[PDB]
Amino acid sequence: LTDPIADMLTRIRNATRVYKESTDVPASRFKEEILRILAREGFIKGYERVDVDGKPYLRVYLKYGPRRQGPDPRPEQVIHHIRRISKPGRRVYVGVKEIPRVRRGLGIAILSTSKGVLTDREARKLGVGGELICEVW
Amino acid sequence: PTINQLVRKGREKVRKKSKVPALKGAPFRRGVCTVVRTVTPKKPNSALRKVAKVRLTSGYEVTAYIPGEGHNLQEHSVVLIRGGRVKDLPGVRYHIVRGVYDAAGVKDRKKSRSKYGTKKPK
Amino acid sequence: RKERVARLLRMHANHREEVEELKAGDLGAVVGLKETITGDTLVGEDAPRVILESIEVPEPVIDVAIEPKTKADQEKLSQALARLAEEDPTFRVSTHPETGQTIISGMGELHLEIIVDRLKREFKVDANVGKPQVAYRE
Amino acid sequence: GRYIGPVCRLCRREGVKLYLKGERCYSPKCAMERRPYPPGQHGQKRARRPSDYAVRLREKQKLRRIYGISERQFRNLFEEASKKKGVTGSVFLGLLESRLDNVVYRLGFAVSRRQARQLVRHGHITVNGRRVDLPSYRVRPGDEIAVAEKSRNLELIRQNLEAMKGRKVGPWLSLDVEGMKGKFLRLPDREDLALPVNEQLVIEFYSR
Amino acid sequence: PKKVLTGVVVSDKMQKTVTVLVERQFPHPLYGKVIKRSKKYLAHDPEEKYKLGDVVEIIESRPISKRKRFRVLRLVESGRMDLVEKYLIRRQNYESLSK
Amino acid sequence: MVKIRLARFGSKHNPHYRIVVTDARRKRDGKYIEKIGYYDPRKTTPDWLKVDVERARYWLSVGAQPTDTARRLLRQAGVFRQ
Amino acid sequence: DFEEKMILIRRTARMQAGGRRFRFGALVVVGDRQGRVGLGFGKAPEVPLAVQKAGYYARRNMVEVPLQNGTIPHEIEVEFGASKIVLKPAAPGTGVIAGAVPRAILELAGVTDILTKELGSRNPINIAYATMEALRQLRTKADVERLR
RNA sequence: CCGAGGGUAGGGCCCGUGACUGGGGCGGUCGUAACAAGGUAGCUGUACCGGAAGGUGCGGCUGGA
RNA sequence: GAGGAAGAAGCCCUUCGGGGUGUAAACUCCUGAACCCGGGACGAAACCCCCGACGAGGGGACUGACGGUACCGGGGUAAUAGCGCCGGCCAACUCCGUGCCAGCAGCCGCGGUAAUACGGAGGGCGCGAGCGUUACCCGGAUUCACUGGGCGUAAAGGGCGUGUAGGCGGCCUGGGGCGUCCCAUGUGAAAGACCACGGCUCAACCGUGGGGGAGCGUGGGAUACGCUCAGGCUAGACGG
RNA sequence: GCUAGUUGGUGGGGUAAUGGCCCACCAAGGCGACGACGGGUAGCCGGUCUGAGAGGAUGGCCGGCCACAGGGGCACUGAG
Ligand code: SF4
Ligand SMILES: [Mg+2]
Ligand SMILES: [Mg+2]
Ligand SMILES: [Mg+2]
Ligand SMILES: [Mg+2]
Ligand SMILES: [Mg+2]
Ligand SMILES: [Mg+2]
Ligand SMILES: [Mg+2]
Ligand SMILES: [Mg+2]
Ligand SMILES: [Mg+2]
Ligand SMILES: [Mg+2]
Ligand SMILES: [Mg+2]
Ligand SMILES: [Mg+2]
Ligand SMILES: [Mg+2]
Ligand SMILES: [Mg+2]
Ligand SMILES: [Mg+2]
Ligand SMILES: [Mg+2]
Ligand SMILES: [Mg+2]
Ligand SMILES: [Mg+2]
Ligand SMILES: [Mg+2]
Ligand SMILES: [Mg+2]
Ligand SMILES: [Mg+2]
Ligand SMILES: [Mg+2]
Ligand SMILES: [Mg+2]
Ligand SMILES: [Mg+2]
Ligand SMILES: [Mg+2]
Ligand SMILES: [Mg+2]
Ligand SMILES: [Mg+2]
Ligand SMILES: [Mg+2]
Ligand SMILES: [Mg+2]
Ligand SMILES: [Mg+2]
Ligand SMILES: [Mg+2]
Ligand SMILES: [Mg+2]
Ligand SMILES: [Mg+2]
Ligand SMILES: [Mg+2]
Ligand SMILES: [Mg+2]
Ligand SMILES: [Mg+2]
Ligand SMILES: [Mg+2]
Ligand SMILES: [Mg+2]
Ligand SMILES: [Mg+2]
Ligand SMILES: [Mg+2]
Ligand SMILES: [Mg+2]
Ligand SMILES: [Mg+2]
Ligand SMILES: [Mg+2]
Ligand SMILES: [Mg+2]
Ligand SMILES: [Mg+2]
Ligand SMILES: [Mg+2]
Ligand SMILES: [Mg+2]
Ligand SMILES: [Mg+2]
Ligand SMILES: [Mg+2]
Ligand SMILES: [Mg+2]
Ligand SMILES: [Mg+2]
Ligand SMILES: [Mg+2]
Ligand SMILES: [Mg+2]
Ligand SMILES: [Mg+2]
Ligand SMILES: [Mg+2]
Ligand SMILES: [Mg+2]
Ligand SMILES: [Mg+2]
Ligand SMILES: [Mg+2]
Ligand SMILES: [Mg+2]
Ligand SMILES: [Mg+2]
Ligand SMILES: [Mg+2]
Ligand SMILES: [Mg+2]
Ligand SMILES: [Mg+2]
Ligand SMILES: [Mg+2]
Ligand SMILES: [Mg+2]
Ligand SMILES: [Mg+2]
Ligand SMILES: [Mg+2]
Ligand SMILES: [Mg+2]
Ligand SMILES: [Mg+2]
Ligand SMILES: [Mg+2]
Ligand SMILES: [Mg+2]
Ligand SMILES: [Mg+2]
Ligand SMILES: [Mg+2]
Ligand SMILES: [Mg+2]
Ligand SMILES: [Mg+2]
Ligand SMILES: [Mg+2]
Repeated sequence: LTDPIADMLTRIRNATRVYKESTDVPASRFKEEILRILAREGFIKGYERVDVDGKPYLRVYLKYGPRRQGPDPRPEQVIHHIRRISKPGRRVYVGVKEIPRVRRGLGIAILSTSKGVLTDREARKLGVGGELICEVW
Repeated sequence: PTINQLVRKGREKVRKKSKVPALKGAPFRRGVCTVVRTVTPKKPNSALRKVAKVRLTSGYEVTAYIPGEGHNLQEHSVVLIRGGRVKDLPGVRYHIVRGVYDAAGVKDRKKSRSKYGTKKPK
Repeated sequence: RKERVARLLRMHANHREEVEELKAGDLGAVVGLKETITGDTLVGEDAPRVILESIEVPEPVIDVAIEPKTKADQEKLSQALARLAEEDPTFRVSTHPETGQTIISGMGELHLEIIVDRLKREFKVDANVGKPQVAYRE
Repeated sequence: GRYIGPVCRLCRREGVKLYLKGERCYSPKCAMERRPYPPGQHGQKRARRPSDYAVRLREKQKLRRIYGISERQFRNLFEEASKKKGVTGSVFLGLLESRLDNVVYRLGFAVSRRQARQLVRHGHITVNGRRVDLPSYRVRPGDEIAVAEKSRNLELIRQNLEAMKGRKVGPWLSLDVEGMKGKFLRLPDREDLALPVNEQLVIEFYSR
Repeated sequence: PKKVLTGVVVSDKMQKTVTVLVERQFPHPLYGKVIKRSKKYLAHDPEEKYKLGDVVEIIESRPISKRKRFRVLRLVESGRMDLVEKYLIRRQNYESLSK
Repeated sequence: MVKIRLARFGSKHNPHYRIVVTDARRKRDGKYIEKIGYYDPRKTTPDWLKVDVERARYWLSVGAQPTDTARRLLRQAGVFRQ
Repeated sequence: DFEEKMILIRRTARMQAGGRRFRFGALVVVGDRQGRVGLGFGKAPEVPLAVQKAGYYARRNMVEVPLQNGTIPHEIEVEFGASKIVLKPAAPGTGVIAGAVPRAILELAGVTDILTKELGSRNPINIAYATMEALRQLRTKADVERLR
């Protein structure tokens, strides 16, 4: 593994477009702090710190919309899109003025800073910036 | 290509080539006519166009088109020319400017006179 | 076309004299002009843009063909006698319909002589001259 | 300078009466009452479907023609609007209206902009008691758009004035008649006016 | 202030002077990724007390010869031969970049 | 030496000076050390002078010598009243 | 009712012994300017038939598009197979900055103020089908919270 | 002492040009190699040969049966 | 400029009835660019002299190239219009002539007897003291792709390993605070650009004021991520 | 692949002043794929032009610095 983070969100993304009830990602504090976010923003139901063969995982409990009417029943997605921005190849770091503004509001972009793993709305109100971790809508 | 590769190799800026080298960057150039004959054009056209091979003051010799019907140009005509290839003609990459130097305008020209070097009919 | 007339001279025996004006019906010399040539009218800017009576008479009497030897320096001559033709307006350059040689024509032997002799000993020209070629037929 | 030429043909191609002549436009002797097809050799010929670009060209030409202004002066105005704060459309038409000689006509001093221009040019108008002969003066809210009171004793101001004893100039305007004054209080609202111009199509013209 | 930089001594084979390798990092003006570059400084050891591996700081200073415009402010870390090879293995790598 | 003078700005028959302190041996309109206020000779708006008197003092004190028409505008708005 | 604008009429051809036989196709957007749009592509052996058939499937295939003061709630970028359309939300003063293809499908969506750009294949059909799917993908603060 | 530069001698890099020569791009004579199993499946690296396209050996690929 | 015919003449077109240029002209009247007279500047208040004290404050005088110009006032004649285009892109259509000729051409192409693609004409479109063309730069070109591209068959995976430099790198706790973020402070000249106001009758031009940002220097602070150092694990990797 | 004033040092000259700036002696160094050496082209910046922007492109006029005054070399006087 080279990017635990990308792996994670990409565990979500991979699992949601096949509508898994949950998905387990290998564990880290930093990963939880971000998961804490997805939930707290209504992207996932939630998560817990379970176990497989004695290796700390987190189960993530996914979330969708209703079945829909038509030839495609499949529910619209809650997390529509979620891609890494800062990266081990290319670090991305924004200032507070520089802080991007997702989907004209309706999406977010979680970002590590020296005052927690906030969100874009948060960082603007908490007046800081940092490594733009990803973006979700 | 990865981001390291562009840190490393960079990207190559595009280099455009001139299609009027013999101008030496000038808007126009003057020349003396070394040869005035006609030439035939390629498939699918068929005609006898009026070219002039011209010695430039950049010291290029080039061969130029003569626009219009009928010219008064010939060996030793001091002429002035401009960028502009002629598609049907191999190796023509300039035109003569009509109504300049020894280049006459065109007799009985009424529409688009300016492009044929032709004063206004009273 | 419009031209500046900076100063006006007058040629004496042993000196030039500067003047401020030349009245009608008098000759002198002007410095300043650039596009001007012999046989041309010249008027004050806001005047009847008239052209003086040109001149006009004799057509050249003697004809001599000139061969640009070799050959990328034919046109040393091409720009040579265009400088010449506004310097002497009595010779006449022409190129032959058939045969394609260059045919300077003149007011007499003597006239062609110096014009030719100049063309070489003043313009180097790699060239020789003589009897024009004849356009034959079957 | 201005278009000056034959001026019925304008509206004729423009499929719309632009009220350019003034005293004759209402007359049934106007060109548009009699022949409302385009000018020259091909008017009663059965029209071809107009390209999106035609549409915006034709439409932009309509306005530009109304105020009888050069394409140069026109675009520079329009260009100003964009960068000015808010709605490029209104503000253009606004700034387009806020120019002198079209005031002079909206206040019926003269019969058309054409006649209006001549008025301004000939000095027969003034703003704030200062003579102003410049057809372009961007009149700003507050001004005292007189008539040169040395030009008050004249047959043609009288005529058009006298015929404006109690008609209603737009909201943004105040024709104190008799004394031949006026006043410009308000740069128009979008709704404040109607002219045969889709204010947006022009914005889409220059968006090309 | 007098500029202070920090590096490893990569050459003590000079008389009262040492070679001091200095890395600084920054992101690429177009590609944002962080890059290293490095620059070897000739630094004045009046008391010849600085040897190989000696990570040291150097202070901007009044010139002492040509290209010796810093002297060593203090010994900070010592015996870092791993950064000495990190350069010599690159340096030596050059012999095979010829033709 | 160091001087207070009028560096012309503006346009043709539209003077608009810009009284200023600079090093004599400049170009007139050259790099000045510090602006100390304008002056519009033709007096075309109420403000055709506004010497920063707080400052104009500091310069006279540590060297600045002035134009025989810089004082004129300086004395005008009295940097000189005892 | 609705308004129709043909966006693309075009004459294709098939081969058979002793010559080529044609088959006109046409792409027609249909709309209200108040929020309901639709796109249909009918091809009949004669121009008008198709032009009218295209309109039949046009209505028979409609889209939401929820306007915010004559503009879209969120910038969107949908790729319809090489063809890729990009819609940006724009101020009351702007205009409809699009092609002719997105332009029609935007104007009769009753959009008045958009920024767009066609990357990719700019094939009018494909670009059309794309601008559609992108509109169909639009969402407001409501549905966003609804889902959360 | 150094020293503009002048001279002597041997190198290196570029540009122009050259009897004649090499193929290359553009605008009738000979065959018919490729494209259908193209009438010997096609292409291939190499090798040898032949007016020419090409043929043939060895080995390879299917983008052939 | 306003008025000015179911609409002159000439020209163009025609199914020969008509259509067009065209309210355009003529014609009526109204204004009055140039010109003619009369006035006529701002830019110039200091330097100096006078009272005072050669200082502060006060008062007096001389000096204008542009310029008899700007502008102000009187009088006052209908008074230059031109260039490109009209197959598609691309707004603008007919007749005639021509007949792979003469020519056009930015690309597609057009011309071999009915050419909206050449040449003229009428008409039309667009600009207007300008209109076109040539050269060059950026754009369209997301066609060197950071934003923002690709590589089975379209150009594109190295013939395959091994490995140097390099780039990148699991999970937990801590020290440092290098990156990264935050505040303050200095610097970031003037002109310019930008928003407001104002001087020239408008504008171009020009004056005043405001707002500053990047980027660097200095001081303070945060600690998540990246780094570094210190310790621990066993999911990677290696070994028995 | 580059280097003998070449890189360092002691001592001294020189300067307004540091310095291999110049000179003697000693050491044997200095630089280089993070592109030395070499060849091409170029005065640099405020700016300007373009571009949605990131970016490209460009440095006439105006303001600042540099550099040259027919090609070179030199030194004088001087605060310079
Ligand atoms: S009369 Fe007035 S309205 Fe009727 S055409 Fe002539 S101008 Fe247009
Ligand atoms: Mg042919
Ligand atoms: Mg042909
Ligand atoms: Mg001749
Ligand atoms: Mg001549
Ligand atoms: Mg009068
Ligand atoms: Mg534009
Ligand atoms: Mg380096
Ligand atoms: Mg030393
Ligand atoms: Mg020494
Ligand atoms: Mg379908
Ligand atoms: Mg794709
Ligand atoms: Mg295409
Ligand atoms: Mg919805
Ligand atoms: Mg020597
Ligand atoms: Mg020598
Ligand atoms: Mg000598
Ligand atoms: Mg040779
Ligand atoms: Mg075969
Ligand atoms: Mg065969
Ligand atoms: Mg075969
Ligand atoms: Mg086969
Ligand atoms: Mg073989
Ligand atoms: Mg044989
Ligand atoms: Mg054989
Ligand atoms: Mg075989
Ligand atoms: Mg096959
Ligand atoms: Mg009739
Ligand atoms: Mg008639
Ligand atoms: Mg008639
Ligand atoms: Mg009229
Ligand atoms: Mg009168
Ligand atoms: Mg005065
Ligand atoms: Mg006294
Ligand atoms: Mg006078
Ligand atoms: Mg003047
Ligand atoms: Mg008067
Ligand atoms: Mg008249
Ligand atoms: Mg044009
Ligand atoms: Mg166009
Ligand atoms: Mg058209
Ligand atoms: Mg007929
Ligand atoms: Mg013929
Ligand atoms: Mg033409
Ligand atoms: Mg015909
Ligand atoms: Mg035909
Ligand atoms: Mg034609
Ligand atoms: Mg054409
Ligand atoms: Mg654009
Ligand atoms: Mg380009
Ligand atoms: Mg290209
Ligand atoms: Mg990329
Ligand atoms: Mg591609
Ligand atoms: Mg292939
Ligand atoms: Mg392989
Ligand atoms: Mg190999
Ligand atoms: Mg390694
Ligand atoms: Mg690392
Ligand atoms: Mg890590
Ligand atoms: Mg820090
Ligand atoms: Mg500034
Ligand atoms: Mg004003
Ligand atoms: Mg300012
Ligand atoms: Mg450890
Ligand atoms: Mg010393
Ligand atoms: Mg040296
Ligand atoms: Mg020595
Ligand atoms: Mg030695
Ligand atoms: Mg070099
Ligand atoms: Mg050189
Ligand atoms: Mg140079
Ligand atoms: Mg772009
Ligand atoms: Mg680009
Ligand atoms: Mg300058
Ligand atoms: Mg020199
Ligand atoms: Mg000289
Ligand atoms: Mg010299």
